[PDB]
Amino acid sequence: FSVKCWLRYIEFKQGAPKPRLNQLYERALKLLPCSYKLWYRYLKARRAQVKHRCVTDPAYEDVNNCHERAFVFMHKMPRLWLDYCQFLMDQGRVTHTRRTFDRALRALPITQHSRIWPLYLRFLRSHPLPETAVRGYRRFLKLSPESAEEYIEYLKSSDRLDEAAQRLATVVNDERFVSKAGKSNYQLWHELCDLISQNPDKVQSLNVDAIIR
Amino acid sequence: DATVYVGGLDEKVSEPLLWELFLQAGPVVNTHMPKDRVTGQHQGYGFVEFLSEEDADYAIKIMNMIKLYGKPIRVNKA
Amino acid sequence: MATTKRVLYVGGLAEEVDDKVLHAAFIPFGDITDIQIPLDYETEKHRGFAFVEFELAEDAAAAIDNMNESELFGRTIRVNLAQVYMDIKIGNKPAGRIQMLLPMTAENFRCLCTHEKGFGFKGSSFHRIIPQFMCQGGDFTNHNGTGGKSIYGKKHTGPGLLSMANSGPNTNGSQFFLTCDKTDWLDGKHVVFGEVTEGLDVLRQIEAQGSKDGKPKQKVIIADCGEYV
Repeated sequence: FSVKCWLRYIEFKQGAPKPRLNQLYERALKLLPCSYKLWYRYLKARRAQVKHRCVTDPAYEDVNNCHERAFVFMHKMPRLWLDYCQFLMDQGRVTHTRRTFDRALRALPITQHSRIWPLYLRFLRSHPLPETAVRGYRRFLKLSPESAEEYIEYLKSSDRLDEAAQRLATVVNDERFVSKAGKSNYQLWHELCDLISQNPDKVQSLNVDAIIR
Repeated sequence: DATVYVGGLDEKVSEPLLWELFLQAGPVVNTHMPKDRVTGQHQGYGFVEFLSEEDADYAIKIMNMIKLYGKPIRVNKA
Repeated sequence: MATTKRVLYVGGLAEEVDDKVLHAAFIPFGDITDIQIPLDYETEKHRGFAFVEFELAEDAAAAIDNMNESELFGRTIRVNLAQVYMDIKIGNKPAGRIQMLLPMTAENFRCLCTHEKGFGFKGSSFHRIIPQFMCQGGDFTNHNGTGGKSIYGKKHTGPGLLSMANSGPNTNGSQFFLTCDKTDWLDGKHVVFGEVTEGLDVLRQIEAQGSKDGKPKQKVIIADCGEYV
């Protein structure tokens, strides 16, 4: 009934992640999704007290309890997954980011986009592969005009002009989206990038007239 | 105020639907609604003498609420 | 740097397209939240474009990519990132809002705008309209001339002034007029009590329905009224 006895009794469990793991997981699963906010406070206190023990197990217990207490989906569940992705943003392994974005991918609200794209920007360091995979997969899936624009701006900062011209070309396809922007122009901007190619870089006097044309 | 001037009427109206019409508000003691002799038809403006003045001032307040032949009826003191 | 990616700009609209047409079917999140369009005071006719707001930013961006160069009303529209009142209806058409600035005379008119005493102007007409002179109303349940009632019982320098109609000295009720020119021959005979602050153009649309004998060419109705408070 009253989940207050489940929160206090879940906090009174001694030992490591056992009674609170199974007792708190089954207790929150057998109750209504109401006190689950206090279960997230107890997940932050338990994650702070267990932060001194290894890495994985506390994050998997707190993330598993927060995801299990959220039932299917919710508004705050991708926010908590984005918080665990923020604390796990500096790791050294791609498993925390893969499971992070995988857990934040359950629904599709405006949230978790700023978690996913800068994750591909940080992973894009030292290799083009995650920028091309996550950029090409992000711009060609779901729906957004601005997703390919931000991914094109992040791809233009690299040393390769391909992904930038590939995103500008994919947005230059129009077809079922002539004015994909209204006042925002993804064409004249790419033409300004061609003007950046017209800068004193290639002196062969060939690609200049081709870029102007 | 005992009398009122009434404009904007249609000749199918006569002294009778004025009688009946304004006594709906309060009794018209003396009715005057000209009959023009020359072409035998009414221009549609009226003069009304009441019992005393109170009748006619209430008449100023309420009175401009009569619409004769879909059209507007002027009532003012005199 | 800005977060104003909610208000979308729609162009190439038709003469029939309005805030309503865009709402039930606009570019981004137009029909939702709030909508802005070029509306007159008497004409009340939209041009061809407008601005629609979306509850969120993502929804707006998706509406542009789509509505962009879409087909509406057999046309190609463009989408991209961007005191009392009386509402007047002339014939079957909204004309716009007149706003007026307004002690006993002002309080009477204020209460007749709000209906707080149980009766007032809403749904009544301007029954006598004379071009270059005045528009008279306030015969709420009368539609004649000096008909109606005050909140207390039964009883001019230029255009856009409010003044009390009457049937002689000390006979103010609910009937009033809005001046359409300097009407100084009424000075000392009618009590001026307010002025139009917005919507002089809507008053000019009322005047356009006048005749020399005062008979309105089309019905002019106070569709709604109230106070800013």
